[PDB]
Amino acid sequence: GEWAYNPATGKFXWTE
Repeated sequence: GEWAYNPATGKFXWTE
């Protein structure tokens, strides 16, 4: 629950 970013897809998500 931190709002992480995945620079391989360009989308935000969690650490789940």
